[PDB]
Amino acid sequence: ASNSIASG
Amino acid sequence: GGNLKVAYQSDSPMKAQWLSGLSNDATFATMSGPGGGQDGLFFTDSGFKFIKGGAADVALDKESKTATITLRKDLKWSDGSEVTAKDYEFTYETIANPAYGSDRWTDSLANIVGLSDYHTGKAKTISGITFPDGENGKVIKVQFKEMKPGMTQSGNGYFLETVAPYQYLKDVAPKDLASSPKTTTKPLVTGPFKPENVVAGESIKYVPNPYYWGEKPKLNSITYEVVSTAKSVAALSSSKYDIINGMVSSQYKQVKNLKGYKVLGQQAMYISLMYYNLGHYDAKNSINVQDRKTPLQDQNVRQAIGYARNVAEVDNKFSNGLSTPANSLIPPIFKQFTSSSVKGYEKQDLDKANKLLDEDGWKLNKSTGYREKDGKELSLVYAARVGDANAETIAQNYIQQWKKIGVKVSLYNGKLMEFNSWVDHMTTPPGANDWDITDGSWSLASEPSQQDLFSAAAPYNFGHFNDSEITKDLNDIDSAKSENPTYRKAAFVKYQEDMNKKAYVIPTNFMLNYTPVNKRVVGMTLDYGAMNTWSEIGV
Repeated sequence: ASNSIASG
Repeated sequence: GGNLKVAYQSDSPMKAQWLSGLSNDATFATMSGPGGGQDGLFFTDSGFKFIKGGAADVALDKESKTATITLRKDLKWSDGSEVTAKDYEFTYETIANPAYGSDRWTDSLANIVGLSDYHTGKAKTISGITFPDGENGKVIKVQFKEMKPGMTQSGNGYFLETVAPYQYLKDVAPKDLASSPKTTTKPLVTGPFKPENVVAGESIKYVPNPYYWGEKPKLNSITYEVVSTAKSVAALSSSKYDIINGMVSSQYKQVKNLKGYKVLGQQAMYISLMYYNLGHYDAKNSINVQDRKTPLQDQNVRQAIGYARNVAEVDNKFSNGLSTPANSLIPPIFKQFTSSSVKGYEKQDLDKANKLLDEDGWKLNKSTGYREKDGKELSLVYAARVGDANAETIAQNYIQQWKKIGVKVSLYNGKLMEFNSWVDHMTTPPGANDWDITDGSWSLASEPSQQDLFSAAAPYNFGHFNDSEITKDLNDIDSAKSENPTYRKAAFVKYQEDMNKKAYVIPTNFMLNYTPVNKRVVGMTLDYGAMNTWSEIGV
């Protein structure tokens, strides 16, 4: 589980 | 069984990258789900606490200060080869050896013995990772400097949770690995489905992985595609997709209006925030350097620009009740660590903003309508991002609020920025000097520590602040003293208050997610703690 950049 | 059709809402092309360490975006991380979610190892309960029974188990020994990972005996890659101890260690190399191009270095990884010295090239191995039954065995021991209170929970960031297929990838040069077919169109995976075909930028066709150790899926296939924001509702009306993930809040009412769908929901493990560009990233020394010359160096300016936004008005107008103006960077899903005590920028205060600027010497020029300090005009570039049909309206709305406080703000290159381009701009060292304000959004790790967003060594600190108070806050949250939850709660409150006062970033929104599901589908869920969804779904 990790931090991910979201488009919205 | 059936043939399921799924989409993810995205206006940008898919960036297929099957190695967690080299993939930064939530779009592909989500699309990888049926293939194992970039080869995640551990199961959890609904509170994200590790349990036994997944692809691997983890045991903590707080006296020795170790994690011991045991891979299942029958855990295999989709070519039938064994997943081994070396595949787990190799994940660490994909992030720590700079030749692979990862943007996921962070001070959390410095807590593994030997890992810092491997990262700088002083050591040729990672001394703290060893193999009690050899490289081709199933057991890995990870030696820490100290235990951290979040280690019981997936997403803690202090030990990693995926494998990479070392024997498959070992003759691909590190610099070529991210663009190799072997990590993009033609990977090995460990999940219930394997990607039989991948169309770059567009789609994945999944079929069952016959080597999967676990519950075999009911479905014959899954197609997973991107679909634009402007085409999404029509795709549901025409039954082009059974499920669409990632849909924007502004479409929620339209989606609930549709016949033939169930609409699932969850608390989003999410934050959006406004960033200020305050420095650069030094790749040689893996450190953020807060040395950028800008009006945003003035604390009053940072705070004023936060107080001038009307986030509640925007959320009321457009979000269909799904977005709530954030008071801090820690979202409601982490209920133990939030406080109604904490006040942020969730209420517009134009009078306070103007006062702050007046007090700081940014005097209004009544001819132009903008403020100046010793002849410098208070003008900034806003790298606003492409979004839904309202994104231009919303960005111009903020520009209008900033004009009310005498700040001149203009879009980067006079337009909204495409998402993949924006990610490159944010992550590529040493960072860019040609933006001042931007908006970021995160699908957060399932443990509340934000070391992996803001620590001094992390390129994910997009504005490149480096502040002793913040660094001590971040460390205090994960310290040995924070093994008393009372102490950790107070550390989380202090961090939230200090980030709002320093105002290097401004919290924007918390959110609820929704997903429409065609009524023909059974077994789909948004419940946390569901570990076998892709094997349970059927038509």
